This record gives sequence, structure tokens and C-alpha cells, in this order.
Amino acid sequence: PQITLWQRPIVTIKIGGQLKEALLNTGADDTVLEEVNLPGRWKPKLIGGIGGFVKVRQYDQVPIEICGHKVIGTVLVGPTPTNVIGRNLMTQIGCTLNF
Amino acid sequence: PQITLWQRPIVTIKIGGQLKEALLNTGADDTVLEEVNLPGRWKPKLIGGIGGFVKVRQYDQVPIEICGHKVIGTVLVGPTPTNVIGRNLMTQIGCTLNF
Amino acid sequence: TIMMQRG
Repeated sequence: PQITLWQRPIVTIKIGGQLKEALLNTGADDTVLEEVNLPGRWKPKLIGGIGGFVKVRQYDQVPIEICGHKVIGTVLVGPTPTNVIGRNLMTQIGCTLNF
Repeated sequence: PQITLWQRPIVTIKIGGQLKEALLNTGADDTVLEEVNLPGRWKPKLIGGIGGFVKVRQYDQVPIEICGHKVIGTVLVGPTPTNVIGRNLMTQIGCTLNF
Repeated sequence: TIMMQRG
């Protein structure tokens, strides 16, 4: 697990053979990560939309460990102010909001 | 309630006499709402920072009902793509992430 | 700061 929200919900993740930190972001649809090198196929995706769009590489069905939980989901790879775990992956780990 | 994340976590809020919809956003520090006309004193606050800053009006200790929970917190009033309930108010309603 | 994302 239960994470309170007095601080930013930053967790450790393992992806593409690297240990990283990422923000559990219920306001984000998708997961976006920077400085990762993933194997396999990708397609460009445009995200954002305020001020213009940002193009990223969309990798589908990426194995990723989020806070001890080995899951699979789409990871967008490109420049991001900070690494974001979006709802697409929070569903996979069985993460809910509770009050 | 327990809110799963397959959809955007949009909830009903009562604020300044009005009923509104807003997103439970754990990636947001602060709560930003548009088209509300709150009573009492305020100070300008600069938020965002990517591409420039956005100036909003910061109201402190605002009575607000979020999904049936009557709480008190800081509300920033200004133009926002989506009304956002940030961590500042999610702490007040006792909202946690769980997996 | 504040962190959503559409799409």
C-alpha cells in the first residue's frame, strides 16, 4: 504493497536488463521511459499534443518487473521529463486506488 | 471505493457550490481545476514549466467533496486540459495505491 | 510537477 501519496509514488522497475526508477501515474494512459534500449520490433507513436506532438518508439508486449511484479505491456521509449508507469501497466500489476 | 485503472479514474467532486468531474492523478503534485469562482483570498502561483509557466490562482484550505469525502485542501484555479485531483487532496481523502 | 498524458 500500500503506497500513500504524501510523496511522489516513485518505484523501482527492471526493464531491458536495467534497473530504473519510475513514477506510478494514474493520470497517464501509457508508460513512457527514457534511456532504455529494447530488443525486437517497434513502430513510431505520436504522444502529447499540447504545443505539438512528441514521437516515441512503441514496443508491444514488453516484459517488465514493477516493484517485484513481473508483467507484460506496451512501453513507449523516448524523451521524458521523468519515467512514467501509466495505467496500461498498473492494470497488469493489479494496482488500484483505494479510499 | 476500490477503483481499477482500465479506464481513466474520473470522479465527481463538489466545489464552490458546483458539481464537477475530475481525474485522480497520482502523477500530479497539486489539484488544478477550471471554471470555478471560489470566495476568499488567493495568491498567484506559477505551475508547469515546460515551454513556459502557467499562472493560476492558489486558494488555501478549500472545502471540497471528492467522491463523497468532505475534505480541505489547496486548490489551484486556472485553465487546464482536464480537471485534476492531485496528491495533495488524495492524501486528505485517505487514497492509496494498492497491489 | 503535474503529470497526466492522453492517448
